[PDB]
Amino acid sequence: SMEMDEKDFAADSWSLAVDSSFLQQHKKEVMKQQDVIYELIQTELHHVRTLKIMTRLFRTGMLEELHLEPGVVQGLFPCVDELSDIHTRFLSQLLERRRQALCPGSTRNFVIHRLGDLLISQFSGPSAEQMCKTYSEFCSRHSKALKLYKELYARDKRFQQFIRKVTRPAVLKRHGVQECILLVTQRITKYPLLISRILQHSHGIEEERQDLTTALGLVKELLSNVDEGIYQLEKGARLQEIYNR
Amino acid sequence: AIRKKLVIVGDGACGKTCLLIVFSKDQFPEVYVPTVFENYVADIEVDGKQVELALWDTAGQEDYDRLRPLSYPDTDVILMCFSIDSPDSLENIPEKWTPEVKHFCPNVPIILVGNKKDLRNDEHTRRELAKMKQEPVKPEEGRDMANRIGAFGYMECSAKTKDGVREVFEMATRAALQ
Ligand SMILES: CS(=O)(=O)N1CCC[C@@H]1CN
Repeated sequence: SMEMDEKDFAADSWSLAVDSSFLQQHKKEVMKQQDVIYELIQTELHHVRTLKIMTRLFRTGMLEELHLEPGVVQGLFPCVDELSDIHTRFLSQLLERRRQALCPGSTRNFVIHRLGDLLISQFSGPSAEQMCKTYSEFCSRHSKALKLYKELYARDKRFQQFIRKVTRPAVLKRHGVQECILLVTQRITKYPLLISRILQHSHGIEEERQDLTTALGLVKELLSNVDEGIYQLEKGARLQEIYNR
Repeated sequence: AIRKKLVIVGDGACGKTCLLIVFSKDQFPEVYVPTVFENYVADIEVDGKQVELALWDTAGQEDYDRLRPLSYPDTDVILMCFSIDSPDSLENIPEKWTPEVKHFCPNVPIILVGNKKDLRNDEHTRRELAKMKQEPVKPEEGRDMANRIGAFGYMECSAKTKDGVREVFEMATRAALQ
């Protein structure tokens, strides 16, 4: 992550991120709504950061330092460039909504009143089709990636030294290769939990309550489609094992 | 330190996310209780042994039968949760959660955990449950269910007061080491 965004999302909540004299100007219901929107953006910033660890630290480091056989790095990190493009674009829209809402003279005081429209746009049309295709592929290649990683770590000394070297810093404690893969798979099922809680505190403007209700429905339709499109790939699986599913 | 993986499973209202947040946080969440839990790697020393225990939640995956099992690979210990204020969450343990965990995590110890133990003596909870001919889960009902499903053990905790939370994760670490 870049320092500007890390500092803007360093606090545990929106109520602790804004100036106390700005917080005091708002009703409790607005504070509860903004705390959950802040959690959605903060966790999206961390999710994009997980994808940058996968592309820049692991994937590119293996290509630039190791002698792995062709197609090994793609098997360890399936769809990572596509996932990074989807989420970096979504994060850019969330951060621009926050930035446009800042008070003049402030880099931290803002209220986002219209999140629903942004979520409907993300979870409909081509961007939703791309999310569905990419997660159906990623989640079907998840078990294969974990097994490929375990095999390389157990048999290749240079691969083992590379992993231990780049995961040694304390800031990587939660972000080893297998942990990143599971963090990405679990991201999509966090959205309904966050959207439902934002909706619980967005009844003040009927247009907003309706837009978040529509967005929650689109997210659930996407998850149902992804879940129906998963069949775990296994290295060396025979056709007979597949057609006898 | 040896690395071990823990996954918590249970119905949507069981309190699994809150339990992971309260254990992992240094200060109890007095200002904002997070909606979700990403992951965490806890440094735990139990009975003289140092372990890095990776913690994972299945919240949000309850309705997605092909996404949810992706959380299970290489799990060393399962916390199987129900809420004491929800006898319905305990009924779903033996024929939904238990066969799933035994299939995807063969031979992995399961600790059955009764969450929200503070509600056992909460008057609002007792009044609401009494309208559906129910009462908070009794300790013997939790132990009998743990015994029946082949659980490694039965434990109770309250994420709200923190009582029993440290003991649950220290015991999960011991189970993961066996
Ligand atoms: C591709 S998707 O899962 O997001 N989905 C839902 C809406 C329309 C589209 C289906 N045609």
